[PDB]
Amino acid sequence: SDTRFHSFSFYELKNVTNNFDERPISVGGNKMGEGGFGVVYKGYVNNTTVAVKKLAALKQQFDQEIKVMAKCQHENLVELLGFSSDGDDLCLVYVYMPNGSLLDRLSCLDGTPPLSWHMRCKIAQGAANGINFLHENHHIHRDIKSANILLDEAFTAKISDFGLARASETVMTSRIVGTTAYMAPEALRGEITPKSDIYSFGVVLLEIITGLPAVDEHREPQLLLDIKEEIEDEEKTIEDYIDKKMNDADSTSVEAMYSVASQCLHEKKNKRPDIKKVQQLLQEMT
Ligand SMILES: Cc1cc(-n2ccc(C(=O)Nc3cc4cn(CCC(C)(C)O)nc4cc3C(C)(C)O)n2)ccn1
Repeated sequence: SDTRFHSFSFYELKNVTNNFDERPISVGGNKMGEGGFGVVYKGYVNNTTVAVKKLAALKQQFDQEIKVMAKCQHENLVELLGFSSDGDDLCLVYVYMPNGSLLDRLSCLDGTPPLSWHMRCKIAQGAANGINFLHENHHIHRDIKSANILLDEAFTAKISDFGLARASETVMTSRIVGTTAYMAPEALRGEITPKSDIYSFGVVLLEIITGLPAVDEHREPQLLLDIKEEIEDEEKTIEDYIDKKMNDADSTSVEAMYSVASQCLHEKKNKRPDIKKVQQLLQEMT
């Protein structure tokens, strides 16, 4: 049923994932990808396709995701269905995302067609609506990135992986977490603020425009957020960076998304727009 969280037995989860088959799902196995603290497997429970995150050799990431995802339910957030604690290895069960991650769709992994500019604008809007819900409910995601934006059967953006998420009732931490290529200057120093999630969203918007990953060792610049400087110093234009795997992009809406991305990427946290302004600006763009 869709009305309750289901506690599953480890043996049911080991069975529906073909004994946690680590061969890619594209080869006949069950591995869909891997988060920070586990591997995500495709499963079949109640005739339904599900996603199973096996936190193998943790606990803190199990009880966090259960706590955060019991409070946060929105159409632009990934839905948790249940969990497993009995047998050896902790497991988290989710509603399966038929189109995988934004990262995989932007890189056309496994033969998928490139996302149109139209689809890209709707995904940006959906992802911002999910972030707004989290911020309205005093949650800081701390790992906003294209791998953590999932796509359902209608390409509706769903923020996922709330293992590093933080509450509130500004703050500093000794244990710095996140993805360096997406992290704000203050988040790298240890500050905990929702303004850091806005910075990270700015990198995601650049990935949507360009189709380029946030970091690439064989690229100049290595870090995607550095293209903001090349465009500001008139060495390059946004036009030079627009993903060539699209046929429907128009300069005006691309420049309007770039302006939002540029504002999000301000080095001074207080000069960045809040999520409500990001939503407003992405709505005016279409
Ligand atoms: C880490 C984490 C994940 C999650 N969560 C929750 C749901 C899902 C989910 O369903 N995820 C994926 C589905 C995929 C489908 N496909 C097939 C695509 C096709 C046929 C078009 O090629 N590929 C995929 C890849 C992924 C991955 C694993 C990458 O997100 N993940 C939650 C909490 N934390």
